[PDB]
Amino acid sequence: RSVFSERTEESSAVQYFQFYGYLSQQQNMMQDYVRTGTYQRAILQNHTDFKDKIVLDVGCGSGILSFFAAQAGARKIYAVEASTMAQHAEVLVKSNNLTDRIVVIPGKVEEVSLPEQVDIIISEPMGYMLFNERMLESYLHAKKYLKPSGNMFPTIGDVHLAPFTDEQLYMEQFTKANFWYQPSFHGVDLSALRGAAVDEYFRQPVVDTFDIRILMAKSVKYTVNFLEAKEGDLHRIEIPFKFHMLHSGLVHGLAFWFDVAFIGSIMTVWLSTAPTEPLTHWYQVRCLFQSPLFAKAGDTLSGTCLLIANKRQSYDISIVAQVDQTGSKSSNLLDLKNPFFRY
Amino acid sequence: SVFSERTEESSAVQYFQFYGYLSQQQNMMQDYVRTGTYQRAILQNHTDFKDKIVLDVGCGSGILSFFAAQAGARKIYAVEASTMAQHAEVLVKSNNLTDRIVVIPGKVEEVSLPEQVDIIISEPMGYMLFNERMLESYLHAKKYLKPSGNMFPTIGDVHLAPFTDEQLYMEQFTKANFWYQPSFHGVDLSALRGAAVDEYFRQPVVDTFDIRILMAKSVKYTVNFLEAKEGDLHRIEIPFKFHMLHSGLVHGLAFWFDVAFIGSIMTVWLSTAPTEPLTHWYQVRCLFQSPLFAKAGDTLSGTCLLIANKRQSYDISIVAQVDQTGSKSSNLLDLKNPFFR
Amino acid sequence: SVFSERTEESSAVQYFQFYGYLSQQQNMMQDYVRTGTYQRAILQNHTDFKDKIVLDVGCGSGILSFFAAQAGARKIYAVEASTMAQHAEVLVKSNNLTDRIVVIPGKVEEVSLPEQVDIIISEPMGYMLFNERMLESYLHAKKYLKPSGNMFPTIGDVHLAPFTDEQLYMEQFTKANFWYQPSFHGVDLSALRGAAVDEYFRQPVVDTFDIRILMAKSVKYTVNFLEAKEGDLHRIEIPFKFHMLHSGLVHGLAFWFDVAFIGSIMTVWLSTAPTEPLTHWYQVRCLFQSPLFAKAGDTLSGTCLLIANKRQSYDISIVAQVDQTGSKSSNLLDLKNPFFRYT
Amino acid sequence: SVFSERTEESSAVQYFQFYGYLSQQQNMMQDYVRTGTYQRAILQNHTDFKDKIVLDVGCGSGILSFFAAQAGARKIYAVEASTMAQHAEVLVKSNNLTDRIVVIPGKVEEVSLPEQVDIIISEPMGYMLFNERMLESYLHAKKYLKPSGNMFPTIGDVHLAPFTDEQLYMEQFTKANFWYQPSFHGVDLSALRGAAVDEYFRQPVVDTFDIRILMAKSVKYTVNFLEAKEGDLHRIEIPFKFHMLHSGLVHGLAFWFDVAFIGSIMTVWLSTAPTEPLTHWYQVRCLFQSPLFAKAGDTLSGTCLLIANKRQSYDISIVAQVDQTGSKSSNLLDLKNPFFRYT
Ligand SMILES: COCn1cc(CN(CC[C@@H](N)C(=O)O)C[C@H]2O[C@@H](n3cnc4c(N)ncnc43)[C@H](O)[C@@H]2O)c(N)nc1=O
Ligand SMILES: COCn1cc(CN(CC[C@@H](N)C(=O)O)C[C@H]2O[C@@H](n3cnc4c(N)ncnc43)[C@H](O)[C@@H]2O)c(N)nc1=O
Ligand SMILES: Nc1ncnc2c1ncn2[C@@H]1O[C@H](CSCC[C@H]([NH3+])C(=O)O)[C@@H](O)[C@H]1O
Ligand SMILES: Nc1ncnc2c1ncn2[C@@H]1O[C@H](CSCC[C@H]([NH3+])C(=O)O)[C@@H](O)[C@H]1O
Repeated sequence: RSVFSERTEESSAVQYFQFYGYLSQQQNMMQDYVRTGTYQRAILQNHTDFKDKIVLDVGCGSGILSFFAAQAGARKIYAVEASTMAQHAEVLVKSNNLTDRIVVIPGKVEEVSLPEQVDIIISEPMGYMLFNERMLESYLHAKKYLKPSGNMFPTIGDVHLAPFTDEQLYMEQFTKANFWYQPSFHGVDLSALRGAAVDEYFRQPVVDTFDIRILMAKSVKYTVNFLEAKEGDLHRIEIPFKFHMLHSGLVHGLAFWFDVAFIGSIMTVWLSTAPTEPLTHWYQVRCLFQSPLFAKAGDTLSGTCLLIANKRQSYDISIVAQVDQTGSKSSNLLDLKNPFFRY
Repeated sequence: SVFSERTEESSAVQYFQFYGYLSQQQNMMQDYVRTGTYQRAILQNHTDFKDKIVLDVGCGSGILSFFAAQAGARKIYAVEASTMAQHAEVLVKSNNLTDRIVVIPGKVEEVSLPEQVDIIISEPMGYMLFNERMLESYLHAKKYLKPSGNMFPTIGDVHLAPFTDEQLYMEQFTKANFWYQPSFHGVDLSALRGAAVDEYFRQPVVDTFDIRILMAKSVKYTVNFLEAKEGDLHRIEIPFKFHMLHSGLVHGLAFWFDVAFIGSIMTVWLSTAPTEPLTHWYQVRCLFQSPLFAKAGDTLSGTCLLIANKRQSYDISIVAQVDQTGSKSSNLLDLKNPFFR
Repeated sequence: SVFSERTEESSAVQYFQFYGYLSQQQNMMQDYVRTGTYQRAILQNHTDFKDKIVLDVGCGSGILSFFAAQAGARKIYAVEASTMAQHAEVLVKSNNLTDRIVVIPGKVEEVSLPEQVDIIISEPMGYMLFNERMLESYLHAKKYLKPSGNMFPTIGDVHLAPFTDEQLYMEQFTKANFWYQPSFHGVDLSALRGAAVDEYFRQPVVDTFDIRILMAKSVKYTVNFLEAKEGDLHRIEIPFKFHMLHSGLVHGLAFWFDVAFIGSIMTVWLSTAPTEPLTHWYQVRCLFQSPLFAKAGDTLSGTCLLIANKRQSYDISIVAQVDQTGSKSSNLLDLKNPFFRYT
Repeated sequence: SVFSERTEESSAVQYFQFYGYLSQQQNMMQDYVRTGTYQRAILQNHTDFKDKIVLDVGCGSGILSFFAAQAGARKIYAVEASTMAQHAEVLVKSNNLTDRIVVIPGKVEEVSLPEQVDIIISEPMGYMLFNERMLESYLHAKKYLKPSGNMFPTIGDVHLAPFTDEQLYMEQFTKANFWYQPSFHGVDLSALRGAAVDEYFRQPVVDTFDIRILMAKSVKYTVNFLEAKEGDLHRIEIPFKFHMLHSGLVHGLAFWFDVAFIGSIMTVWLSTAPTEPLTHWYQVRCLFQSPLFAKAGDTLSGTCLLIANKRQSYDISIVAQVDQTGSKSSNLLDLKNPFFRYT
């Protein structure tokens, strides 16, 4: 089998590539000006990294990044795409008179064969919390086509996590779960399922944005170097943390966001999804605790955020956190595949 | 005596100690709606007092007896069980009414009066009207009432109505979920979560609210003090059938009460409804542990059962259902330990 | 099984995961019209349930089976294919009804019932009535129905009506014209504008509307669940002849549906019509690619052909013409991927 | 028993009913300073608990016994007189510590413990430290303490200090002057004005205040729980001689208290001082009937005599004089019925 199939449930792959086969979704990604513009800036301002070079675009979709590479003077670009969007990319390559420079290769990057090794790999494989969709693994897998001296755009990825307080959000989810608390819904006693319901709602990472004032400690950083990492490194991601609490209050969970860096020869360009930066279509992600932890300012909040890759192109998240001064511990399970889009 | 038989000593001690404080008397006296309405009911029905023999059940500072004196009563027996009776006597003397107000120290169930009275005055209303169980003392005092004599107040109406207030609900649920946490300073409290919910939701909420939270016109339960007997208040069964005017979550039942002084010249009402100026009685709300969903036009039916206990209060049982769907709620409350919000 | 042959693995997995969530069951349960009307239909026809054998096809949380129990059913077989079946089992135990409700995990096409039933209950309706193809499971279950048996619901009416909505129509070109720009970050996107238009118009629109946009009395197509077979729903041909009540441009066809519970005591209706309180089904509108002009009194005639596909949905083919002018329009829609427009 | 001999039954009923409420236990438990400092004192002195026999006097919810268990205690006898004992028993079971914690329902003066203990833990402090008279139970429990055994807390300090607060003083007369009107609804109430003043001044005021109202360093009275007998708390005579730091009118005495946990590893202090974060004990102020003028450098001397009564509280007798001027004032207060002024 291919590396993709061996790690991916068929149902998930079918659904996944059907999602990206729609022009409306491509439009949605393209209209994220921060993203699209920052990519174009990272590529054009490092034009020497592309000038007369061989390029691989992993998961090119409509092909916009391959066009940026073409603008930067790349002589040959292999644009790999597994969804049917590949046909639409071909249309744009012809209508933009770039048939001699951009070559669409339909299929999964783990299964196609490229005619030659490339000087640089470009891609946008970041999902929610950076790791959702497991496309970073495809990105890393594609390094089998990278020359020894090769480069990756983006080059590194930073995941930031920080504790937050937000009673409204907490109560908003708790209210949804308490439906299953009723002893007589149309005469039916549902309460025996309330535990299972709370679990289910709190299993949902919350995707949306927020005021930075809800953050109770400076973030902890976890970095993935795309030039150095291997695929298998992402099957199990262990992020330890030790927060020094800047404010007193209830910690309702952990907030996540990510930065990527295009480390080019001319300059390094950053693409950030932090809540201190303009909103992107990645927003930010929050994992709620079923029971918040009370912490005093100056306390230490320690524990681990554990990501286990599953066959549905996503991760099982286990977060365990503890207030060191009191031993108050919280353990939580989340399913990154199924988030709650709150925005 | 009837009083001691139905009352635990500990409760009685705490109860009469409470009313022995001048500050509390000041509190009741500075409720202007209450005091003014009482004075109005007595003075505008002055003929019901003119040259009459009066009994004041639980006179406290004696203010109602002074109102009776202002209206021309010939002799007023002011019975008071707390030490406040001493202070009432001081005021009787300093107001030169020794010939018209006679203070009787002791419980109305135990003291001896020299004669029968033409009219009984008292202010025995508690939270939900019935808290403190003083209405029974008031009814008990009718053994001193001449056959056609009168009662001030004459009747009392308890009003019930369903309400929606998720803020209140979640405010209490938040308090109970403290006992939900699996690691408080490392200790798992969750096994007590149920007991915590029960305790918190047993508490009637005393406070006021905007009338728009009411989802149906109130149902009325009436006690006629002229006809009622003491024993009638031992077990109070209030059936209700609400016709829902609004759709939404019913979080519980709101209670308040009116009393009427049905005098010969006019009927004067004293009201604690949320549509009227606030009194020191406020209003009382009983929460359901789980709210009931109802659409407008539905009927909410059930029973409110009040059982008198030896702690001078009531055990409250509320059973309610949305008839159209069978959605049912049952709740037990302890009027003894309310939440003053 | 009959189910597996008519359903792609990929679609079935996503489908039963969807219904495995308590929140989704809750969403259906909190539709008061839906749930209350089912309860009302069952309880007010208690003679159809008193001491009877009942089958609940796709019981979900088990709510309809509890309604059957409230009506006095002797035995209810509650069949459920998703993982919700266990939660249903929990509720049966905690409601002390284990001696009357038997939860059978699995597809109704694959499980075996120990005996024949007197009545079948189910809520198999999707958008436009037919979406999700669960009506076929409902009909398939009649192999367990006594010759005497009844179906709750008994019949289903799909209503079609022509509408005018200039804003909805123009919205499609407004969204698609994103691609009609010669230099999006230096890329000429215009060659995909046509494909983007096609994509938007293939989407049935889910939401509600003011009834004044309807330009003719609806045409009705009826399925009698007592008489129909599974195969009858593989190819559904709905001819129509609308007599225009208003003059104007016809932008497409609006769809909604009613079902009726024809019991021994009374008939109870559940309607999702735009004249009734909103339900979670809303209404569905299929646009014409080219609007048709009609004067009041003119006739709009044609056909709506629904062809079942293995993605548990239908390919919708609509052809319409104004008989007085001969001016014609078409459209092909994919009911599996509707556009949820409601806000 | 010793308890009944010193306690009126009505008061005892009221007292244990109060602590039978989960809300009251929660009130004490959510005091982070109190609870955190107990936990800290116990855990940081783990050698005082490891494999030891512990007695928890008035365990309430059992929170301190769990701390003793966290510190490695071999066996903990948790004695509790109210109905909270059953709830503590539940938590012991649900926290799997039935082999380490034994809940004993009943009064510590009445129950039978099987063996002597190495250390006694308790939180028996009331307002002004001594209110509720539970410290005597704590000391009484030493009949179960091995010689050389320890007490947590080990000592208790009550602090007294003179204060100025013109607002607080005038307030008593503002409230009592309600009665000083010749026609309240036609009634001359003035004859009760003196009695009203007396009543207000007998009430110790419970609430907090700005430390700038304090006019001299506090005088400290220390009870060593390892050395003291219960009978030592029946008549507590606190002489004082304040060296005035500020000039002005002294309106009364402010009270607060500290306890110290003197362990083998370290001493941990729990303070309810007005210089520390607020606790549920707040502080207590007792007024003089007549304020005393004092110049900075003067000495204010006298006595605070606390006399235990059968209502689980004290009659407070304060006599004070400005030594340089001979100006004298006194007050007699009823600690059982304090005025909760805090807002
Ligand atoms: C929705 O929110 C934004 N977003 C975007 C992306 C990236 N996108 C699209 C980017 C691309 N269209 C462009 O324009 O750069 C993924 C694209 O890559 C394709 N793809 C994925 N795994 C593949 C594989 N093994 N082999 C070949 N192609 C593969 C897939 O079909 C898409 O066309 C993401 N990872 N998470 C997100 O949340
Ligand atoms: C929370 O709100 C306050 N509140 C106030 C009152 C009224 N007050 C004073 C009434 C009168 N002094 C006036 O001034 O109106 C009651 C007075 O009645 C006395 N009393 C009670 N049972 C007695 C008995 N068997 N024998 C003799 N005296 C008895 C008791 O000692 C008080 O002094 C009330 N009934 N319900 C309330 O809720
Ligand atoms: N062929 C099938 N066999 C068994 N269950 C099915 C089948 N097709 C759909 N279902 C289930 O049928 C349910 C339809 S949703 C209706 C749920 C529930 N009866 C209620 O009235 O609230 C979903 O829970 C599906 O998982
Ligand atoms: N003589 C006594 N014997 C047993 N328990 C008592 C006695 N006097 C008071 N108590 C209880 O002691 C507790 C004091 S409150 C402290 C509770 C708990 N140890 C904590 O630290 O949170 C209350 O639960 C009282 O009921």
